[PDB]
Amino acid sequence: RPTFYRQELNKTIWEVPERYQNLSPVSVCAAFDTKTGLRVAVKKLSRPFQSIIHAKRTYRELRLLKHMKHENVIGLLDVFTPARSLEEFNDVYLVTHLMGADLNNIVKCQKLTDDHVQFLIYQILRGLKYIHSADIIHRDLKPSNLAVNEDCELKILDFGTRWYRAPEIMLNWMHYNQTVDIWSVGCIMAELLTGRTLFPGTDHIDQLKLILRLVGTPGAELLKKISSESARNYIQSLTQMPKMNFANVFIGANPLAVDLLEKMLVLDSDKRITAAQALAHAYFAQYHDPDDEPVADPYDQSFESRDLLIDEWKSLTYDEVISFVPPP
Ligand SMILES: O=C(NCCO)c1ccc2c(c1)C(=O)c1ccc(Nc3cc(NC(=O)c4cccs4)c(F)cc3F)cc1CC2
Ligand SMILES: CCCCCCCCO[C@@H]1O[C@H](CO)[C@@H](O)[C@H](O)[C@H]1O
Ligand SMILES: CCCCCCCCO[C@@H]1O[C@H](CO)[C@@H](O)[C@H](O)[C@H]1O
Repeated sequence: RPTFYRQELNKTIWEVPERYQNLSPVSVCAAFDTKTGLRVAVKKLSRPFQSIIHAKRTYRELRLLKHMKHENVIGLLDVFTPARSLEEFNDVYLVTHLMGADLNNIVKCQKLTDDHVQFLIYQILRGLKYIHSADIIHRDLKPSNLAVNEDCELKILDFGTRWYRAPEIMLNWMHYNQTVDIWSVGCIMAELLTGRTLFPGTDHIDQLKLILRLVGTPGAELLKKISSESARNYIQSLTQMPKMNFANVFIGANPLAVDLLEKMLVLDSDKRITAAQALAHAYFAQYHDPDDEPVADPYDQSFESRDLLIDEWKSLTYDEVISFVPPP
């Protein structure tokens, strides 16, 4: 059992093992793991077991992180608690690789080279194939959720502000496809290529307005998957927007880029390219290796439909902390 030491950070006492030094806020903190020589990120959970909803989300997060073992997905390096028993088990800390920046801090409103864009988006997609294969969707993919290196190695965070969001999430559709994350990728890719936000809506309705201007009004196939006739009649009522030509916004882009984007930013989520399909697109020829794009082991999400007592969630979480084996 390690020896801990306490300290004030983010307006609260953090008790962590000796090995982790130089905690600096980023609630998350950067640190240096002196035992393994890694810069790491330490997340202290916000009141993990005050309520049943808190306790389940604590458990969800730990279950997800213990499962993910992929180079482009944030994985778990340690999980600890200063408590010596379940009885006094009240705090949870999760440790991961510290990447250093996010895709915002990187791009910095500048335009990236096409090669650089390929490598970044390929990594995103490679990571999404993995997580999608475990039947997990991100739901909120965006630049500040993509942690990146000085070397540009990328890892996705917080899987399972409204600029990268699929139009159906925004409209409370409720039966999401994994291609909601593909919409977000399209938004990210286009921003990397031009230096600007593709859809910088001022609010909810302006966002949907800017989308429709680019992608045009919903088609006939799409309309017949919409139940509400009032929703339908409002739509067919609007000015009839043709889909825009993807060249005009992306002038001088690799035409393979424009092709992939056309396949990603399709209103109809059923008609969007999937992560695995996108990896095999020609835009990625220089990075694509079909035998190094792995899928996940199947992930038991049977706890999601359970309604249990707070002490049950808290105990399940305690068990997973106690069974944790650091990776190699
Ligand atoms: O080094 C940095 N700042 C120093 C000041 O310049 C820095 C700046 C930005 C970023 C990181 C590091 C960085 O590497 C980083 C690392 C982890 C992180 N979030 C984070 C997220 C999670 N959990 C999750 O992502 C998931 C929960 C559920 C499924 S995934 C976690 F368990 C621990 C974490 F630390 C956010 C970030 C944010 C991006
Ligand atoms: C003005 C914006 C119109 C948005 C139309 C988005 C259509 C989203 O696509 C819909 O996604 C649903 C699940 O999310 C699927 O069940 C539907 O089959 C699919 O058509
Ligand atoms: C800017 C106004 C756009 C409104 C479009 C709303 C239509 C989405 O309505 C969605 O239709 C689905 C399939 O019929 C239903 O299952 C969902 O409950 C509903 O959210």
